[PDB]
Amino acid sequence: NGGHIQLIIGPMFSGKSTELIRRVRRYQIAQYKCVTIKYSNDNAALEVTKLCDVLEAITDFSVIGIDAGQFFPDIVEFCERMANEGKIVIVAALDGTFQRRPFNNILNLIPLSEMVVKLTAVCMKCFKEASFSKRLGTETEIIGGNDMYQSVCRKCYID
Amino acid sequence: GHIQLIIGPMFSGKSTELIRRVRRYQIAQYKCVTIKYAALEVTKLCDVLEAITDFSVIGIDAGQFFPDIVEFCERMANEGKIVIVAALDGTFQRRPFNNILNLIPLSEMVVKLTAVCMKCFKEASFSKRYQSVCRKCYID
Amino acid sequence: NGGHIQLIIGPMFSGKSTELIRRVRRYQIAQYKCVTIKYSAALEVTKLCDVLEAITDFSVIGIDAGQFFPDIVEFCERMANEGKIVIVAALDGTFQRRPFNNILNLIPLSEMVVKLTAVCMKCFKEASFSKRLGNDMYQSVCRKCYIDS
Amino acid sequence: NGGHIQLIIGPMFSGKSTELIRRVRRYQIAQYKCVTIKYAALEVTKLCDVLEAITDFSVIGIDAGQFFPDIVEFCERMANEGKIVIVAALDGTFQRRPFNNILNLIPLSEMVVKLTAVCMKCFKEASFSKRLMYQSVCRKCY
Ligand SMILES: Cc1cn([C@H]2C[C@H](O)[C@@H](COP(=O)(O)OP(=O)(O)OP(=O)(O)O)O2)c(=O)[nH]c1=O
Ligand SMILES: [Zn+2]
Ligand SMILES: [Zn+2]
Ligand SMILES: [Zn+2]
Ligand SMILES: [Zn+2]
Repeated sequence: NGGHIQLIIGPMFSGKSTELIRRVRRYQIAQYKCVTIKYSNDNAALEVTKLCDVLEAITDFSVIGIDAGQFFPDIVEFCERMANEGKIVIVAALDGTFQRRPFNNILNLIPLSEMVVKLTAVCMKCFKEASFSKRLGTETEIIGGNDMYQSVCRKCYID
Repeated sequence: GHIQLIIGPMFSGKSTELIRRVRRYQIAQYKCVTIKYAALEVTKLCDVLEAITDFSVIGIDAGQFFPDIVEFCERMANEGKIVIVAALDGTFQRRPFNNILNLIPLSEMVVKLTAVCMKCFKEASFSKRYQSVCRKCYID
Repeated sequence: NGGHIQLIIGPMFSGKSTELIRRVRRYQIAQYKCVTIKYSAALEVTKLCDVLEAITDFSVIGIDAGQFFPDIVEFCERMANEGKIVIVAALDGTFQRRPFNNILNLIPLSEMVVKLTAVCMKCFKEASFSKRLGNDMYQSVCRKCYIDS
Repeated sequence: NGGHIQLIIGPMFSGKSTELIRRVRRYQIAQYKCVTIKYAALEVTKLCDVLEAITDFSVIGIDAGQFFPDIVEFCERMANEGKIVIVAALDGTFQRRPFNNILNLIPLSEMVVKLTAVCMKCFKEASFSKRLMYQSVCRKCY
């Protein structure tokens, strides 16, 4: 009785969500019962805030794709339960916040995942490989596109 | 410039990976353009030399259909342009193609993606006339 | 600053150390100043903050079994901020599949992260976890074989 | 008829051989009967002669496979006998010209990966090989 967990991290603008739908479409086109979840009020996928709300619903599905997984506090127990019930869990999440500090409870999922990959963005200042996200406003994050965030490399993140 | 090459059987996601790699540059204020058999529909790649002269990022989908794929991609990468190609590596008989192999010794990055077998639900790496299958299901 | 951090994780018997010396030999064969560190040819230390002064003249730093070094985090960042390339091969999870928090705190700071797989020693499929019973007391297993034992 | 083929290409000094023995060590440490071939390990020039010998092995690793003329027939025949075949070969010559049958093996391979070296001129990403000894270079330096 075994599933697995695929983990996709990376900075903003690196394409995590698109890679998520590629892996999901791989199974869905092979007649898998696929469902996708994303975090509501972000800016065919379900929009929820707590994963404990959909624990009962997706019992009949074999493929679970989750976008913006760092926002779900119960992401780890959820993925472990589904992976132990024979379901394939694919997660696209941020590894670090704007302060390059760990995001919520998303790292505790790596000792439980079968595959972990980090994608790269393009730096919007020195047009090199970006691996960090940097907010442009004055708050201390807040969700947004590129108007307030930019994907940068190591040298451009510190001034 | 350089050449990124993405191969794999049908239903493996080559086109989606193509647009991901292209969108990475496009979001960084690159002048990006895409070609299929911003968007272009052509039959011969030697015909589009004039159009994309002002572009730095070139994406090509279903590159095996272009007979001059090998000369075109190099004759674009040697002018500082980034070329990202999503193409099939093998025909229905898992036989070599006319002139898509000759592009790999010139590419800087080459990756082969996998599909899901539509018969035995395992890893798929071949195409059969359509269904994507593995080795056991291809020669059952 | 000018450097970066490459992170190689995976269970035991997945080949992390071999991949480490491959990535280093790529730079070393290009006349880079490389140095390698291991836990107590490569230096053998217990605290990484002792060799901060020593390896100042090196551009490539490879570390094996990074989970054992408590100061792994503040080390790699400092080295990466001095223009140095830092390559780490460490375990992601213990035998209880619990995090090596010192290692996990390095991922939001790393430029590259990859997880390698081993081969299951019970049902011979892909393995991503380590279990206790040297090799005669550890085994690389998959999810199904980790719980059913 | 239930095996597969893993393919490793790249220029010189990219680490293809080290990756080869890493992938083989993965299986060998899991009590697989592994054997390695170069131009327990055998050293031969034609692969079609050792078909009978390695019948009891499930994992076959080949290095510098471009030098074996019968690499394709061998890898297909061996993969169709439940054996895992891992090949590490050069993708391009010193003239950036295609290889004899290494490419004709890609439509038959289950996994294909290309590794990169470090440029020995501008210390950037290298993907090509050049002659003087030998050096791994990028596009601009070639
Ligand atoms: C950097 C950062 C972002 N956010 C927010 C902003 C983002 O919209 C959201 C998650 O962003 P993502 O959806 O991961 O970024 P993206 O979808 O635009 O990039 P891609 O699809 O290519 O992977 O989280 C925070 O809440 N805190 C932070 O520190
Ligand atoms: Zn930058
Ligand atoms: Zn099949
Ligand atoms: Zn097992
Ligand atoms: Zn160079």
